[PDB]
Formats: sequence, structure tokens, C-alpha cells
Amino acid sequence: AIHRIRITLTSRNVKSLEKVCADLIRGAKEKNLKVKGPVRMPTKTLRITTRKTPCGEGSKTWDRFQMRIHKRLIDLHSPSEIVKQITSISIEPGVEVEVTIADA
Amino acid sequence: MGRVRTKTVKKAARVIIEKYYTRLGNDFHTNKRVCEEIAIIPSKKLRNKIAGYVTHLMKRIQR
Amino acid sequence: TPDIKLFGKWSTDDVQINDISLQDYIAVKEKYAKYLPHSAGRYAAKRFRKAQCPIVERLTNSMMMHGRNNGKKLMTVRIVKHAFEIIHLLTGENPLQVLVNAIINSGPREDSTRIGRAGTVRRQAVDVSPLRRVNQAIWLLCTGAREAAFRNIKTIAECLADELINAAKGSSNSYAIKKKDELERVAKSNR
Amino acid sequence: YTAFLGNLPYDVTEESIKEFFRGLNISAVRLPREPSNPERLKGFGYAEFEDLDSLLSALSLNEESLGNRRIRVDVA
Amino acid sequence: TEQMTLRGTLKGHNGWVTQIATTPQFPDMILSASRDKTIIMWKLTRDETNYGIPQRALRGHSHFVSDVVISSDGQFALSGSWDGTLRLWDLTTGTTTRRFVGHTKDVLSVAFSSDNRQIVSGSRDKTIKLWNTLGVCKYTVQDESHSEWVSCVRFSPNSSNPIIVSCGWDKLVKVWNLANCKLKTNHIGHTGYLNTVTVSPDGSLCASGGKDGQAMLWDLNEGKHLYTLDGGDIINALCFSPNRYWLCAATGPSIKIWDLEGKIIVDELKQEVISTSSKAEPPQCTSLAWSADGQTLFAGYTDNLVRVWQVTI
Amino acid sequence: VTVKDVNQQEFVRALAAFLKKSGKLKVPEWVDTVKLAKHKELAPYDENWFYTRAASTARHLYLRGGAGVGSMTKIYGGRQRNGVMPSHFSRGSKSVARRVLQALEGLKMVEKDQDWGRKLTPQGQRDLDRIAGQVAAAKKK
Amino acid sequence: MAVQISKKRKFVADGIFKAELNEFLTRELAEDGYSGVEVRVTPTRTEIIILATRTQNVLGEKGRRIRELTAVVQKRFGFPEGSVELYAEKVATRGLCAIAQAESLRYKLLGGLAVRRACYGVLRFIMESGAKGCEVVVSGKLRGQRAKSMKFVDGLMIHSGDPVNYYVDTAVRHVLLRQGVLGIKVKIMLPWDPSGKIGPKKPLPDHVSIVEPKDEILPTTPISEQK
Amino acid sequence: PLQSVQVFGRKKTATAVAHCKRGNGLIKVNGRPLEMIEPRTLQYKLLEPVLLLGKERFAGVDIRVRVKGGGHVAQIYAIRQSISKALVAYYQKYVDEASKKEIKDILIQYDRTLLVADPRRCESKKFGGPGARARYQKSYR
RNA sequence: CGAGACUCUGGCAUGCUAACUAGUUACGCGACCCCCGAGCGGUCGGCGUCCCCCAACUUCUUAGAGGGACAAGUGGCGUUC
RNA sequence: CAGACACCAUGGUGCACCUGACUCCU
Repeated sequence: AIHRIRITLTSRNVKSLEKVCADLIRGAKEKNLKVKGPVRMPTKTLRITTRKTPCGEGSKTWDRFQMRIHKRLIDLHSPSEIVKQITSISIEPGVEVEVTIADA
Repeated sequence: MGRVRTKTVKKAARVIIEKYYTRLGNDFHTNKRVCEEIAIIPSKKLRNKIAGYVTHLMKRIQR
Repeated sequence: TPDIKLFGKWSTDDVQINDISLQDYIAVKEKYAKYLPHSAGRYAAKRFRKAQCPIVERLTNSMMMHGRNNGKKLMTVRIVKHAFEIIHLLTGENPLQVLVNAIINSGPREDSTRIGRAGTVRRQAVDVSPLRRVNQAIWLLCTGAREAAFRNIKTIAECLADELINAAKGSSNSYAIKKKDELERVAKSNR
Repeated sequence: YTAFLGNLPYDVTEESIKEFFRGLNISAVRLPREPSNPERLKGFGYAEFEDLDSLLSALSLNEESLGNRRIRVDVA
Repeated sequence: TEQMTLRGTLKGHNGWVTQIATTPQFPDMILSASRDKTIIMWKLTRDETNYGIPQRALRGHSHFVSDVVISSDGQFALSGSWDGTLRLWDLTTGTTTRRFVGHTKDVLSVAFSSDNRQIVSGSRDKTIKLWNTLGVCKYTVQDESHSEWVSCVRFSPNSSNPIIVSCGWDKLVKVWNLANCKLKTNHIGHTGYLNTVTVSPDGSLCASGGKDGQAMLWDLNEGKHLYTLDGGDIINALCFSPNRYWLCAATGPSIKIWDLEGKIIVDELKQEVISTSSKAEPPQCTSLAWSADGQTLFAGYTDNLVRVWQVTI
Repeated sequence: VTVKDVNQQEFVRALAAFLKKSGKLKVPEWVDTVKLAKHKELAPYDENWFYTRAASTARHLYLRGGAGVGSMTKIYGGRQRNGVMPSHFSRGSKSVARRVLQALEGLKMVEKDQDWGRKLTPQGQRDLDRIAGQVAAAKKK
Repeated sequence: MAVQISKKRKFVADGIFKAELNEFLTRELAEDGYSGVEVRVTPTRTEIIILATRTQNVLGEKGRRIRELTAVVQKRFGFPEGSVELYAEKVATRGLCAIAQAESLRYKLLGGLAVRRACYGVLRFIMESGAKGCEVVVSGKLRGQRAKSMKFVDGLMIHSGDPVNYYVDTAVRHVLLRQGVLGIKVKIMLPWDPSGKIGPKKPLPDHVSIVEPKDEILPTTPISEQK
Repeated sequence: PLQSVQVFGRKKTATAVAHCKRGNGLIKVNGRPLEMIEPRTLQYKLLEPVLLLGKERFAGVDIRVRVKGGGHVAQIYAIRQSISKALVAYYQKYVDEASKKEIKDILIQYDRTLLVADPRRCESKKFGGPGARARYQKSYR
């Protein structure tokens, strides 16, 4: 029986995230699952304001570093074991892929 | 006044004219896609300036 | 409305644009037929956008100065449309046309630019632009409005209507009649 | 699959390894030696293989010393 | 021979009117593919104020519709557009009956059959995709199918034979049979890359014209060369008339129209005015199409006008 | 319809009279002397704002799915004038604004419902749309 | 994500393991010619892969040192048994490995060789292995209390805009002296910028490649064959 | 179900989506007409194009609008650009090119740019100054 | 070498790809239902709420590929560069 | 080319330093 499994994908490298999300959607249809598609959750812009000048006599030089993480979920109406079986294999580097029993 | 054409557009467009004067035309979206076809330009905007100056050249050289 | 567009509570028609140089810098009914003075919220995008903005809309613009009053056109257009009401109950005339006459008698004719002569102060008899003649009209009109209200029972609208009426016909009780003439004084003056 | 080495003792490579690490054939292996005239004992080179019948020997024939060197068969 | 006085002008376009198409039921319908990312339907008033009124806007692409082709009835609009998609519109309303994703590059060509089933498109992706009306790419004609940009795929009227007469940027015309997609012939020996190609309206004779603009005539039933009808300027559109053999060349400085049985020039529909710059001066006819009858010669230029000519002696 | 179709400033005063037509609107024991908000330099002119505030609350809860104590406290306050310091928005009293809520709940003008708090009563959906028509038929701003 | 640290915090916390590891193995694996680490997240195994130019000191004898090199990493940085499996990485080129070169030049400058001559030896050698550009800066006090800077540049070095950041391989070494500290600052602009395979950020933004036409000409008459 | 077109009208951060659905209904900006929320000082602006086009173009459709973002003033142009575009998009696909063009002809001589998007947004703030272009008060000797 | 080129951002993509951590419109639209108004009243239209679906779509929204800006165009000017 | 032209003082200190080789043995 099917079991609507969320596949949450978090990364900061978009085209790394995109090339793995391409693997998950196709490989779910390569060996048949639900295929649903990329539910584009918005990116989170982690912005931190820093001093560019230590021992800051002179000019107030402000420096800001941003880091953008990128979320998306893939809910799959598909049989619970072989959802996580086909997807979670063969992807070790670069991209966190979170298959999820919930949204049952 | 600004964004006047530097050395990189004119030197690149010159080689394009003398080899492709048949397959070049005067429509930009022709020549922009022709500079997609016949050239390897590391930017669309650089290709906009090159193939646009190709249309600048092709209008001149057909005179 | 598709035949003729008027002002929000007055008429853009029956407006007597009666200066020599100030044609097509003063227009309320020619292309600028507006119930609501607001173009896009910017007026310094071009040098052209000055003559694009009508004098009725620049008045709502040139009023909001004085940083506590800056960034407030909704207070301004209120007080500006209040000021037209205070014109008509003092005049009976079209208060746009009073405002349109107020640009006329407040616009200078010849002014002076600075020049040097033997260490002594002389100034060159020059015309100003009819763009500037409007801009020297409006800014002197906008000065006497907030100033006379600033420690008086009268609001700015009561002072601005008195500023327009006494500059619609020069009465030297509006600030704009009194300061135009000092600008025009220097032209027939030095050298 | 290569077994990168920081040294590789006296049965170095280039028909010194065509019968020692494995029995199955290889393509070509670079060594800094000129492996015919000096008979010089030196290792800064590598060992390229095809990885069909090569993995069984060298992971028990790592960590060793044919001369006084130390074979690090770390496969990648 | 006969002549053509200026019957009128069409109005109402943004960008260059890249193609024009009549449906066989309505010669009062002209579907004019303009560079506004939205083809305009024109139900022809045949007026002197305009020649027609804008009937529909088939709204929306990401780039320009190069070739357009109507249903043989006048109900559907195949806007083969440079967004990568051909879009089969409901020509009466809007309403894409089928967007054709699958051409990876700018869709140069589109053809819609007398069968009203065969959709064949050529593009800058150097593919020839025999689509179906549901977007089913029934076959993508490749493997020496114009190894340069596929310029324009053209139907022989498919009651004669199921032929795509496809010209390309490889100075060739690849003439195929359909549903097997092997060459009826490759027309070899053209000068200049072939911007356009036409059929005789029985699928009988093949005329090919391009960059050099030499209207090379071929026995389309044979793939054997008749002669080279002589243009010389870059032909942007060729079309035999459906009522007589009048092939017309959409060229740079003019519109060279001829009689083709026998070979004589009928007129030369001019398109130039005095605007000397002079690298900026001349407009060109980028598209000519006949009427549904072949009485009105529609000429969709690069000037946002389609000047028309009912044949008047 | 809604009450958003009719004049809101008439609505917060016609329903204020309707809460006076209710006769009770469950006023707190402290409105003659209170600060009532850290935004206000002065105590209120009267006590009859409390009808208007609940006439402003029941209109607000007609549109929500339900709200309560913190939601009313951002509505009626504004810039807290910080004297020698820059002024900032905050929230005033959370007791009298809750006293508003328990009143309209007690009169069944709004009622404790879903979405965490008080949504309209259907009697309130009548009595708002009743006085909405009383707002609308009188004048239309 | 509940109930861990934030997904905001997690991708913050990913580099925090990276920084303390690289600083520590700069302090100890510089004897390997420390080119870096490679922590590969694999199931049931933390594949740490030690990038170096002398990988004959990573195991010691019979994997001796790895069982204390991992026992630093596996035990201090939160790893179970069998997780941290150490791997060598003897990098193929080293002349494109300025990190290991400013390491190795410090084995010629702090290790002992003449100032120009070591900068003749290595700067040639990093160009011998290949460089679009390669530069050597030794900055600070020398010959008493006066600060000096020794620039040894080879190849092409660009600095414009955005491709200054992609195209180079840079190394700074704080070499300690009996009189001060100098900075061995070695940058190598990558020869694999338009190539290898290909390099970063589509080939050079000041450059355009075209293909040759070889088309649209013919001697032939128009004559076809049925195919 | 009834025929409809969806559009948008845009200020800096203000998108108002109006579905110009066939039938008989108002221009319901958030379900209500324009005599609501009370900015009502730019009130002649948003009421202007309906007078110039006639309400029968807008009353031959129901226009219910969803609006979000911006301030009060940013939404006034956001709804005025939208329902102008709603009326164009209704006639263009469904009814006629000629009326929507005449609608486009009516909207454009006073030209509030009610059919094209506007690229004006808030400029990105850089450091070293309290303003987007203005800098701090400087001190010299 | 810098600068340009280049990156990123503001824009322009009812094209295109995705959505049940977004939604939207869409129904039957009911329901809390208000007659407020039309409509006798249903229904309509109604802010929310929800029936909401195995509706639909990505329009809003998100983020993905793309395209769009190049005097490019035109028409003057300028070594006519 | 071709309209109008005033006085305005002073002031100071260290490091620019004189040769070649390439058995890293890969």
C-alpha cells in the first residue's frame, strides 16, 4: 500500500541541489513511485553583520556575510519501504536528502 | 555616452564577419542566435554586444 | 469625464493662463486635466519631467519641506485642497485659476547672475528660464504658507490661499510678490 | 582505480608491477624512474590498474617493505 | 501577363510580421505572425482604412513567432515560436490547444496538413519534429535531416503525397516521405542557405530559394531539377499561387513575382521609400503568402504592414 | 455580505451605540483614572470609547477566524512616545482589551471560536450585518 | 529541525567541524605536506581522506599512526567506532598545490636554501607542473628591524572583478623566525581556467571562441538524388 | 462556473490580483468597493479610469481582487493597474481586440502606466551611512 | 594588469517547471448566514471560516531553467569611424 | 579677435646599499 512520504531536500549549493532533485524525481519514476515534483520552499538568507576593521580607529567599515540554504519537499504517494529504498541510495555527497514517513 | 564598445567586441566581431558573411544577417536575434551557433561567448550580454555590433558591422559592410 | 476632466472639486476649464513666457509650463486643462495631483511619485527622473508635472501637482510637491513635514503628501493634498476652498470663499473665482494667476505675478522677468567688476559687486542683467520663472513663482508661494501658519491660528491652507490670492493679483501681502521684485531689482541695478 | 603511493620500493612499476601487485593487465603507469639503466631505488610515483583482479593482493600487500619503503595501497 | 495594383494595407502589429497564413476556408482570414510574442487573427474587412481588423490575440510566449500555419478550416493557430514551443492556439479565442515543448531551441518552422493531423516543425535545434496535434512528437526526423538549422519545413499538399519539403540552413532541401521519414530526395546543389522553400499547390514542382536567392525549380514528384528561376536577392518567402503558377520571392529590396508557366516576370511589388541613412534604410518582405484562392497576394514585411494585392491587369 | 462592504468608522460608532443598546458592555472597574496605555499622554476623555473599542473589536473579529488578548493590543495603540528617545510602536493595556473581549463574548457579539480566539457570533453576524445595513442605508463613505 | 539544532544552525555547524580540523592538521600534518582533508559522509563510515604530498607518514608502519590520527578525530570530534576510516590522498600534481608548495618552500626557506634560489627552484617547479600564473610573496622583517617583501611572480596574474576569486590557488604561511615572522604568500593562478575540464566560470570572460564556417560554398549544379 | 481572466498591478512591493470573472459584480478590492479602508486622499486616482472607461465594462464582469503588500499608497496604484489590466485581458481573449485596444487607448493619454509593470523598488541600502545615498555628518580640522 | 569584460542584485518572463510546510482561482458552494442588497424567498453576490476535492493551476507565491537590452532598431549626427 | 583684474608672512628631521652555478636526484 502507498504511503505519502515527504522527501525534504536541504542544501546551499543550488545546482548540486538541482542535480540530486532530478535524481529523486526520475528515480522514483524509473522504479515506480509517485513523481510529484519540486515544491520550492523559499531560501533562507543567513545574514551576519561584522566589523571589517579590528581595532577600529579610522573608518567604520562594516562587512556582511550571507549564506543561503535552500529547502524543498517532495511528498510521494508511494509504498513506504521502496520510497526510501530507491531514493536514499546512491546519493552520498553535497546534498541533504530527508525522506520522511510523515504526512502519512 | 556610456558602455562604448571596447577592444573585446570589435576584435571578436571582425573574425566573425570575414568568415560568416553569408550566414550573418542584420537581424539581431538571428545574429545573437548565430553567435550562439557559430561562437562561444561567455555571456549572453557579451553576445548581445558582439552580435549587435555584428549587426552594426553587417549594416556597414553590406555598404 | 471622457469629454473633459476637471479638478477634484474644481474645474480645470475656465483657467486663464495669461503670461507671455509661461505657456506650456502652466497647464491644468491642456494635457494635465487631473482630479488627483499625483503622477508616479517621482518628478526628478528627467529635466523634461518638470514641464510634465503641472503647477497644481508641483504645489503639492513643493510644499512638503521642513523635515517633519517631508514625506507627507497626504497631509499636503488635504491642506492643498483645503487651500482652494479658502480661495473661492475669499474670491469666488476658480481657485485653480487663482493659483494659475498666482504663478503669473510671482514669476520674474529679468533677474541677475553674479559677476565681478574691479573687486566691487556688480550683477549681470539676465533673463531666467520660464521653467525657472515658474520655479521662482512656486517656491516663493510655498515659503509664505508654512511660515505664516507656524505661529498663528491659521493653518497652512489659510496662509497658502492668502498666498495665492495676493499673488493672483499682486497685493504685496503674499510672500511671492514681495520677493520676486527684489530678484527683479538687481537686473536694472548694478552695472 | 589507482593505488597512489608516496614511495614504491624496488619492484617499483613499469613491468616491475606487471607480475607483482596483480596478474591482470594494466594500461600504463608513470614513474619518475627511467626504469632500465640505473637500477635506482626511488619512490615518488604511482600505480594505475584496471581493478578487476587487483584488489585482493594489494590490500594485504600494503603497509609492507620490499626494500625499506612503505607501500600505502589506499584505493580511490 | 496580368498585374497587381496595391489592393490595400494591413495594420496593427508590433515587431516584424514574420509569417502570414490564410486558411483555405477564409481568404478573409489572415493569421500574421508578428514579433510581439502574440500572433493576431485578422478577419479581413478588405477596406481602404485597413484591410482587416484585429480579431484575436493568441496571447503569450517567451519569444517571437517565426512561422505560423492555420488549420485548413480556420480554427487553430500553430504559433511556432522562438520560446522553444510551438503553441497550437484556439485561433477563435486564445487558448493553447497544445503547447509543443520539446524543441530545445527557437522554433523556426511549423506546417499543418491538408490531413489536419500532421504537424511538422523545424527549428534552430537542427531537428525536424513530426508532432501530432496532442503534442505527441510522432517522429523527430534527424540523422542527415538538415545538419544545420532547419529553416522551414513545408508540406506538399498531403493528398498528393505525404511529403515534408524541408529547406535548411545547410543550403539543402531535404524532401521526405512522411510516416517513414526517409528522404524522397535531398535537393543538392543550392547556392546560399535556403531561408524558404515552397511547393506547387499540387505537390508537383519544388522551388527553393534562400540566401543567394536563386529560385531553383525541381520536379517535386521526381526530385529532379527543372531549372533555376533567377532572383538574386535573399528570398525570405516563396509561394506558388494556388490558382496559377505564380511563384513570388520575398526579397530585400523588392518582391520579385513571376509567372512560372511560362517563365516571365509578372511585376515586382516594391517596398522601398526615400529614407537615406543609409545602412539603416531598406525594409524587406520577410513573408509573402497567397490568398486561399490565389487572388490576393499578401506580403507581410518587416514594417508592421501586410500590403495586399488582388491581381488587377 | 460582510461588514467590510459598509463604512468602518460609522461601524465602530453605530455598533458602539448598539452596545449601548445592549445596555451593558461589561466595563472594567478602572476607567476614570488609568494610564490605559503607555502610548497616551492623557487619560481618555470619557468611558464611551470602550463601547467603540468593542465596536472596533467585533468588526475585527467578524473578519478573522478568531483572536484574543494580544491581537487587540496592537490595534488600538501606536507609537509609544519615548520622550527624549525615538518613538516606537508597542502594545498598551492587555486587561481592558481583554475586558472588551469577555464583554462581547458575554453579550454574544463575538464568541470564543477556532483560530485561537474570538470569531463572530452568528447572532453577531446578524447584529453586525444588521447595523451594517444601518450603517449602509444611512450614509456611504 | 525539531528537535535538533536549526537548519540555519546546522549548515553553520557544518563548517565549524571543517575549520578546527584543518587548523589542527595544519599544525600536525604539515609534515605530510598538508594539502588538506576530505571528510566524506558515507553510511556507517566517516571517510576522511588526507590530501598530502608525502603520504608515507599517514599510516606510520602497518597503520600505526592512523590509529592515533583517527583517535584524535574519531574520539574528540564525536565519532563512533568504525566511523572514522582514514584514507590517504597522495595528490597527483603538487606544483598546482601552492598550499603544499608554500609548505614545501618553507622547507626551503625555513628549512634552508637561498632566498632567490629557492624562489628560483619552486617558482619554476610550480610553473613546470603548469600555471596560468604563479606568484611568491615573502613579506616582512629581514636584515634587522626593517620590513621587506620579496615578490617572485611567474605566468599571468589577473585581478579584475569576479574572476580574481575563481582562477587562483593561494597560500599564506606564517614562518616564524629568530627575529620575527614572515609571510610566505604563494598564489598560483590556475592553468585549468578555460580547460581541465573545463575550469571555472566559462572560458575567460575577455575571450570568445568561434568555430570555422566551411559551409555555403559549392561548385555544383543543382542536381539531387532520391535518398 | 463563469469565464474569467487573472491579472496583476504592481508598485514597489504591492501585487493586487483581480480575477475579472464574467457575470454581474463589483470591482471588489478584497471583496469591497473603493469607498472603503480610508486612505481616501488619493481617492480620485483609483476612481479615474472607471469613469473614463464606463462602469458597464466593469459591470459586465465581476471583479473580485486579492491585494497584499506595501502601504496604503502602494496598494492604490496596485489595484488601479490591475483592474485596468483585468478589463484589457477580458475583452482581448474572450470578446474583442478592438474594445480592449480602445480601453488601452483610453488609459494611456493621461498615462498612469496602468498596463505596464514599474521597475521602481526600494534601493538596496549600503553601510557607512544612515541613508540609502546620504552619509553621516562628517568632522574635520 | 587595473578598468572593462566578469559576479551578484533591482527589473521582464499568465512563457516554462513544480507545489497539501506555498497557495491561488475554481467549483457544489454549502456551512458560521447576512438579507445586507437584489431576488417573494431560493439563488446570486458577499469578509472570513470551512465543505474543500481524486478540481485545476503556478496567476498570486516560492524557486528553477530559460529568454529580454545589443544605438539593437530607426532617423539624424560624428574621421561618418 | 573688440567691456571692468586689491594684499596674502613663516615653518622642520634616519633607513634607495656592491657577484655566478641547476647533484629536489626526479
